[PDB]
Amino acid sequence: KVFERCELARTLKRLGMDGYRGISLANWMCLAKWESGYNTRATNYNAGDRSTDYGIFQINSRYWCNDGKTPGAVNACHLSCSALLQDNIADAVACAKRVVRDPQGIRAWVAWRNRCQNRDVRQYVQGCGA
Repeated sequence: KVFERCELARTLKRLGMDGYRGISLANWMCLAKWESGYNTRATNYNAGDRSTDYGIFQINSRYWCNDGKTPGAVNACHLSCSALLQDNIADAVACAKRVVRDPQGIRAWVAWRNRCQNRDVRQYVQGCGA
């Protein structure tokens, strides 16, 4: 499913993402925007290391979810990567929460550093009533 901006903003707030481990809602919005375009079925195979990014937050199979074909991988979220491709984003959110519980926090996603860090991200949540 492709979420509309404010729809996603309100959904994430309801799932408790606002301020989770110090990360504001607008930052999560910026991340979802640049990672998937707010699309839950987005997948990206990385030919370089044989891992695949899944879902709205493009979570990587090498550490977070199990897809069986990624070599020397772990499954920290204890989820099949299939779970990160559902229209209902509850599992993707629970896994995103697990990712930021690691020392790097939101920095675990390089796209966040490139397109969100130190920028005015208010625009991603303006007018959404979230």
